Amino acid sequence: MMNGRPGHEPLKFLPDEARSLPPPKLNDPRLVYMGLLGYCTGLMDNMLRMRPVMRAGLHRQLLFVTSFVFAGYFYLKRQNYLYAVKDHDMFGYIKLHPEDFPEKEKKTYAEILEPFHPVR
Amino acid sequence: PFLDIQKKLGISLDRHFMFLSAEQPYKNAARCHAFEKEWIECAHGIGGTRAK
Amino acid sequence: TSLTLLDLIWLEKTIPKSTSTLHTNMTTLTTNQKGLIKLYFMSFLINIILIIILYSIN
Amino acid sequence: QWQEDPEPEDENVYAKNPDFHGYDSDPVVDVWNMRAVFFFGFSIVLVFGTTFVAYVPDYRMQEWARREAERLVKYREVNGLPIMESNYFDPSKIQLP
Amino acid sequence: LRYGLLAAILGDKTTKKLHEYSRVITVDGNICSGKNKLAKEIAQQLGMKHYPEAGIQYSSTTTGDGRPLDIEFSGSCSLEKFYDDPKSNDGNSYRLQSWLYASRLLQYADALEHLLSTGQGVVLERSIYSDFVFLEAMYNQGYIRKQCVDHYNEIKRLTLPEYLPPHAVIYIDVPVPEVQSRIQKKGDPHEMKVTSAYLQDIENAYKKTFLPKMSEMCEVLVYDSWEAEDPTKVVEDIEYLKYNKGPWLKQDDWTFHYLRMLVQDKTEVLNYTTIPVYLPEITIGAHQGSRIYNSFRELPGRKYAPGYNAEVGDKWIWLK
Amino acid sequence: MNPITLAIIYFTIFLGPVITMSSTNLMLMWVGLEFSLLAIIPMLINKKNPRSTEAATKYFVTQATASMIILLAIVLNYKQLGTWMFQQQTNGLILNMTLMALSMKLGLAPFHFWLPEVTQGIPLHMGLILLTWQKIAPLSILIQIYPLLNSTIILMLAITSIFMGAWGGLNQTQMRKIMAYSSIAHMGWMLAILPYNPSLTLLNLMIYIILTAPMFMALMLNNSMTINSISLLWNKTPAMLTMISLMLLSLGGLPPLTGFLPKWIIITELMKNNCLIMATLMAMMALLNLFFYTRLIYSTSLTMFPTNNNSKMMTHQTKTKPNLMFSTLAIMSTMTLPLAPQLI
Amino acid sequence: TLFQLLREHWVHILVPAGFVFGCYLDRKDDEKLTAFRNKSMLFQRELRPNEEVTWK
Amino acid sequence: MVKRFFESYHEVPDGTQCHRKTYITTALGGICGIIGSAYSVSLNPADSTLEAVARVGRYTFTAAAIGAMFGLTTCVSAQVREKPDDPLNYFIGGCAGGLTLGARTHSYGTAAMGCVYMGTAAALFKIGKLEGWELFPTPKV
Amino acid sequence: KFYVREPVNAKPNWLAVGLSVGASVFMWIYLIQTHNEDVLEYKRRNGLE
Amino acid sequence: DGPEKNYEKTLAILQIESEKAELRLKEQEVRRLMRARGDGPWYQFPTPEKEFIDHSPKATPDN
Amino acid sequence: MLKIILPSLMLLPLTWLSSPKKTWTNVTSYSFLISLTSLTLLWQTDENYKNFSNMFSSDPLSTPLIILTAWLLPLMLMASQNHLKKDNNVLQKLYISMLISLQILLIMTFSATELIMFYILFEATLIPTLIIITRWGNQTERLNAGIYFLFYTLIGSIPLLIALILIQNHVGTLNLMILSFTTHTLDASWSNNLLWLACMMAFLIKMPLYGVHLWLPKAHVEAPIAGSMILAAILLKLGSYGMIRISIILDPLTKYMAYPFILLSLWGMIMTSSICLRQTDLKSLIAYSSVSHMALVIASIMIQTPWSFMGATMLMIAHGLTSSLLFCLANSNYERIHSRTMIMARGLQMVFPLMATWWLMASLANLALPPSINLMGELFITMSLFSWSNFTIILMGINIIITGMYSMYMIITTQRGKLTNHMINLQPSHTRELTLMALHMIPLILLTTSPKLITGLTM
Amino acid sequence: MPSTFFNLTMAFSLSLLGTLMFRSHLMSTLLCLEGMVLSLFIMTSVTSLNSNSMSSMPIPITILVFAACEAAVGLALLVKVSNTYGTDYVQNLNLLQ
Amino acid sequence: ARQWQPDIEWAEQFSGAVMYPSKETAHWKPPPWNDVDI
Ligand SMILES: Nc1nc2c(ncn2[C@H]2C[C@H](O)[C@@H](COP(=O)(O)OP(=O)(O)OP(=O)(O)O)O2)c(=O)[nH]1
Ligand SMILES: [Mg+2]
Repeated sequence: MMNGRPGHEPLKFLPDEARSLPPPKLNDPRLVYMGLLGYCTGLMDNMLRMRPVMRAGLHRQLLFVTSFVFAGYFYLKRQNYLYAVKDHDMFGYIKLHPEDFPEKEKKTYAEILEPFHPVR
Repeated sequence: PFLDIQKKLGISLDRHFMFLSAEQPYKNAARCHAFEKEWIECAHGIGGTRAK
Repeated sequence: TSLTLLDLIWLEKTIPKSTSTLHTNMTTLTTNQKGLIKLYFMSFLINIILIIILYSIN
Repeated sequence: QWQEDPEPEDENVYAKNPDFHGYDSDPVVDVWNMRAVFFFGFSIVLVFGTTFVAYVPDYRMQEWARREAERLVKYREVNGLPIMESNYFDPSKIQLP
Repeated sequence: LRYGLLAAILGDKTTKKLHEYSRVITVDGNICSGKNKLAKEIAQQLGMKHYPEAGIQYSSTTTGDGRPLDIEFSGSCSLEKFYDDPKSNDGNSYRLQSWLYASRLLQYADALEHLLSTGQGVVLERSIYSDFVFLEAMYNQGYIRKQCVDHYNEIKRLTLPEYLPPHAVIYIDVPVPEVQSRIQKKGDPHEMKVTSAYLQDIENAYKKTFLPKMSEMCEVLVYDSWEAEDPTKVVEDIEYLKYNKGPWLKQDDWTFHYLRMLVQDKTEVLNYTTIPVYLPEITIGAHQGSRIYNSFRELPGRKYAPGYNAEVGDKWIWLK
Repeated sequence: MNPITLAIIYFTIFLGPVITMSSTNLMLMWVGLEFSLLAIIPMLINKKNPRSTEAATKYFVTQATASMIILLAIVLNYKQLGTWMFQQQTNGLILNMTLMALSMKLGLAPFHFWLPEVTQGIPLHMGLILLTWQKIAPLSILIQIYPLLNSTIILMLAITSIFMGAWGGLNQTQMRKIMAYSSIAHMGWMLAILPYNPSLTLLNLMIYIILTAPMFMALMLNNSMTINSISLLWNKTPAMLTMISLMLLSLGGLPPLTGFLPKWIIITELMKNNCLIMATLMAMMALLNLFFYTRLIYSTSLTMFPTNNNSKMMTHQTKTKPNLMFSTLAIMSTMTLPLAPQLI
Repeated sequence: TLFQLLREHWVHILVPAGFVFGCYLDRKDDEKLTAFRNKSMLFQRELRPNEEVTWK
Repeated sequence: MVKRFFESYHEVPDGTQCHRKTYITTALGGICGIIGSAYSVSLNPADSTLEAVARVGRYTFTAAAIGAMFGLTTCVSAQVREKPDDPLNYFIGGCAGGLTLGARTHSYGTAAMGCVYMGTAAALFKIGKLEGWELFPTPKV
Repeated sequence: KFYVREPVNAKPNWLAVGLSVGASVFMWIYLIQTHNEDVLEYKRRNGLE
Repeated sequence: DGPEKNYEKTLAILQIESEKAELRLKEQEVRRLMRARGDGPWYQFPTPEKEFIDHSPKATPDN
Repeated sequence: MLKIILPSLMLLPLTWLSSPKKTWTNVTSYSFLISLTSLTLLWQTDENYKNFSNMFSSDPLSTPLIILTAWLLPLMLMASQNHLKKDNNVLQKLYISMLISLQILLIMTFSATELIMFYILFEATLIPTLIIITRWGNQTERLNAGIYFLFYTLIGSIPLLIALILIQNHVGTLNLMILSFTTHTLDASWSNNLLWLACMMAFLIKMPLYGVHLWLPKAHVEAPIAGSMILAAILLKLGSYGMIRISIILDPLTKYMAYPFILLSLWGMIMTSSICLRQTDLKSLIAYSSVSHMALVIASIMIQTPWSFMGATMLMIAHGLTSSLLFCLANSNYERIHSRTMIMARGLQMVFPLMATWWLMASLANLALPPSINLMGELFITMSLFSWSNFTIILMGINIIITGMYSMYMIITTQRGKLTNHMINLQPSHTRELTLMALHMIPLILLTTSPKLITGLTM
Repeated sequence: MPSTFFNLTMAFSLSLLGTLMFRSHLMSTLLCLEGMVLSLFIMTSVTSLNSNSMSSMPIPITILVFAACEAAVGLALLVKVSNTYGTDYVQNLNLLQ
Repeated sequence: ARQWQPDIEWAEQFSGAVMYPSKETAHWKPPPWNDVDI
């Protein structure tokens, strides 16, 4: 699909149109969940290595939160680019084929006849 | 490819003997070389389902 | 009728433990191989013949 | 015989301390746990929540529906309309097949 | 840092560490045969490390706090309780013997770690290559059973041949009336209560099973009690031994590095002696094990990993 | 094992999937599959026990005859087309030869019988590199040829692998064999989705790798061989108990953990591709993965089993066998279902 | 002001802090769904000049 | 010619063409019994090739019996009820097939198991061919 | 002096602590300059400020 | 707040999810027609490369 | 909604970051404040349903269920206290964490705009209830009970996933009001009949009626009190909220697919009331009582009368509070005597005067008192089923006869009698247990006083 | 040409039947595997000769080198099997069940 | 009083070579823990 799309730079993480997308914010709930995941990574690693799970390994917890937020922001930018280019290819195909995707002029509820199914 | 590292680095390492109509030692053309050349240049980025 | 015969013994014999007995019998008829590679490769040959027959009917 | 500890006997907590309230066996923590769940559970949640429930206004639109039913029955009996028509939607507005 | 492959490739190879004064000596005998005095004199004269006889409380004074812990923490068995009631309905004999065999397995691991780390030799009184004779003397006296013998043989088959045999096996032999006379002259009121048939059984079991098992594969030097009392002749016969016939002369530096990888962490050392075989003598139940773990973690020094206990005084707990 | 041959064997087992995922010559990723076979074999035999040589020769004879069947498929592609890469106008017999050979090297259910016996004779850190890394590369050539794969043989292979991954784990109580069987059910899922959407094949491969690789690291952490040996975890290392419980139930695939999301997105693309009752049969026979994982979770972390007296030295001694990679792939598996669209 | 009392009574912050954060994130979600505002035919009113927004 | 010989199941409805209906259902049962007996012989071998071919004949006799009496009972249930467009004739034919399978293997519990399971599977196959379900669909979306 | 055997993590590895803290500080600085540069680049690219 | 906040918030939710329904059904029909014909960008299975054909004159005259 | 969801999510550092002496008092006081802030969903001044976000919606049928979740959390955390007075701190905090997480995802399941979010948090209950039952259960058969609970609910819930993804790829968005309003009638097709069975079988297992009722008494006599109260009082009826919310897709097919489930429901409720006449275990007797009271609302949502839906929702919250109080009394008797046989502990009114009054009020709300919501819900279900068919009232009359007989059989067995005098360890009733059944019963008395809140979706 | 290529396909189907069964030894199965090496060389060289695609002459020496190298790996694998057992047979290898 | 925990007779039913035995799986030896056969 995206491997076969034309104009695809091979093995490119962020192309030039991902800069044309709006970048995600740091207050976003996926990055908030990944900061919670980095803190839970430090808590689980300190619990297995038999540490005080809050007091000990604060630098490793800080690297876990920072590296999790960094990888999640970069992957969130790439996945936002992928869903945006899926929307662009679909809207371009809709603009290319209106005779293959016609507008559905739905009739009104006075005009149609829904069958009435009474329960008693 | 899956990891497209040959297209990423721009260097052909296994790609220069991929079909029958690739380049040959001392310029000796294979049988059906013109047929393979016209088949690839008629399937030149058309896609598989439209090209078949 | 209601406590022993229906709920304790026959709804338990029909819905959970019949599928438990069926899956127990299926696992004992599946994982009972002798560990020989000859028997494994004869089953491999039979299923390769099955894939060939499935292609020839398709 | 396998090495297992025997069954621990259920000692009388009322023989241990007389003001045992069902909580953890420290009596100060037990008494303040009772005061905390009584003041935070029985006092400010049941009574304040019953006050908030009883002073929710027009729950499931019943009081407005009674006042609009009184206004509508008064308007229909003033202008001479029947008090409920048989068909809700208008047959002039409808399109029959 | 720690002995990994990255530390091993820089030049921490054991062939530079090993020399002629780097041998594994075991000093062996019956009950009260002068082995601790001879081991202290052997390690003092050859400059080796005197690891003592590992008891029930070896691991508590070896790793962790260093204090010997209580009767139910690193125990659930007593040598005094075995000497009082050997045919026990609680199964005290297998709990003493299996805890002692795992304790001397940890002692053999720490001795091999010390030798392959600093290059200095080590002594090891009543090692794991001779620890089977106490269980088979218990079985020939009838204190334990045949399935107990097969489970200990399975434990020894898991734990023995991944290791290396000792270089020198000093045996101090002494007759059974002299064993009874020295165990009366020691004066312990519970170790006096052992039977002479147990000592005769471990003596002829030693002379018929262990010594053809060990003399055919590594160096065994035998000595009497009056000949091993004065230790200068013993350390000179240790020093002038050829050390030719043995399994220590065929492994290379990366075989020694994989031995140090198998030996240095104790979670693969002690794993094969706590394999699940549910014999009722050594099986701690679930409530007793949970109570002993949730009383073990409330001991000072053993709550967390070592170097991480803020209640004792391990500093720099904020950034580590 | 000197570090020179350790580095070359680890570089060759890294290299074979790399040349497989990089090259587009069909014989060149046969060459990568041959590198995978070659570099796995001395790792299989290097413990030098008599079961390891038996597992190594079982692995060699099965994977080598699958290498010869896919080499027949490459040579018949050379006869039919004159090129090397699989193009659209080729015969279905050659593609069936390729799918049969790659299901032999991958371990699907008409060919699965070597995989529990191969996994039984080997140590656990070879099961780490055989259960996850080895099966990237035959899956990656099978991703590369995804319009050419025939859906009848793909779905019958999927149904049999879901059925026999359900029906091989319940009778059999060893950990390496039971996770070979659960892995067989997981490639039943990622072979079910394969001609419809290979990005979800990559997704189920990535979720199964980050769900099986820290689980094999947790088996490596105590060398827990049997179900009773993983039941001794509460006295060996009790701190991993709820994390290995969440990883066990996630490898079974319950919400709100991550293993529901392969079943959910496979059911999503399958009902988009109009396949109703056969994906219904797959998701109904997926519950026996929770049968052996619920029996295994009752062994390790929901009932405290009887321990023994010599596990108190496992309480005594320190442990450094935990890795950082276990904790980060453990929580990156077990809490990522609220991140699932970014995980697509 | 005692350290033990502060360490054992800092835990009472969190559920009121969760209440404040929940009300803030609900009012942040209130700003997102404003594409229908003073445009439904039940409540299509002329805006009074003291306000620029009909509901907040 | 095997697949178009097997496609006489659907070109003529049940309640007609009963002899070759029973013949193609017995042929489907015989093909499944031949591959199941080949699986059983190649997996668990007997001590003799005579006992292996007796196991092959017993397995294909059991599978030809359940296929023949399943097709014949759904054909005579279509004869009695004179309705082709229902799944209950396939339900009662699958229950009679599972009853004959459990009568062959001599256990009434797995006779009831085979009755309810192959009646559910036969009603599912008839309901799929009635509503046009796809067993092995081509990838279109 | 409490433990009879000296632990491997009794003292913290200060190069590892400083490398971890400086990697997180550089990675946060790189993320905030990447987010500010991407916000300014998107405001340049869309034509609306 | 009033019922108008809940009503117009409900109308925004219904607008967003009804457009989500029309683009999910549109995405299914676009992907179905793209796998059927392959006119647009998606689902284009790869062809061999035009560049590696030797366009130099060869030793054989007609090939 | 997020002011109810997210401070319940912030109850996790309240559990894990406090002193072990103070976990119970901080978590119970702040969970009572969670119930006080979860009383905010009753601000319906109009029939427009409250939709706070695109994630979560408030429904008039779902709001007494949502106050019953947030009210059932401190009633479980009271009852676990002397149950866990001997266990250690990290297992105690893990029990409190699993209870709080079960409350969080039950709040989030009851606030569902979208039915696949409902399925995600509907099958997310299957982990922490299994953690409560198969770790802290006090008997041997808790492994079998957890396997029974897990696999009954998963073999129900797999074709629910199948039918939900099929309905979604048929018509578009699975949002509940979108698929309420834009939907069409279903044709009388056999694939639609299998779609009906596939989307209904999960809730038909989760509410116990015959064929598939048997996981409930195993996972009630092998549960603890918090697992038994959650499985008897809201988590069983999570599937009933699903059985309410599914049927708006597919209302034309229910009027002929309804009959075997109403049949199995009515004869299952007669036979389970008949089961409870001869039962040894008191927790099993309250469990099969919950099976009969769930077979009533299985018949009530298998009919689609609006009168039935009000009697259904009234029976939901009345059965939840009554069965939670009865299971708490069974846990109190189990706490005194360390057994659950009714025969071995009789005459308890002679030593417990006010626990006899709470026993009387719980079983005399199980026997359906007329101003209580039990006979209010059962009488409206009787009205709707007599509108369905005039010959059905003898079956439910036989059921109400035997429910009076098992309720006063349990009173006359375990409360009145000779006072078995071989028990020294009948210690007097705790202030915890007496205020726990007071905070059970006083919401039922106030719910009797104001029944406008409990009228459900349809009037 | 199609008679020669179909008889080479028959030789591969025969050697498939040979390596897919076991008579007494693993070594005759490895001889069948090396028969597959020889048959794939003859098939690849015949395909390259009649198509005259002489640029793909690196491929059959790569066939011979990789397949004979894995054949040599299996030959020393049988050496290690006979070293660790003393026997060689197919029925000897049932110890992994 | 106490909750039930597994005993020897509950732990030994998981201790076989296979869980559910048959007529042909009854001779299956339990494998060694070091994976070495004598
Ligand atoms: N049952 C049993 N007892 C053992 C085992 N290993 C050592 N013991 C006991 C035997 C004695 O009570 C004690 C060892 O005492 P020694 O023989 O070392 O004597 P002592 O400490 O006087 O030192 P010495 O030999 O005079 O240098 O430990 C064993 O494996 N099983
Ligand atoms: Mg001595």
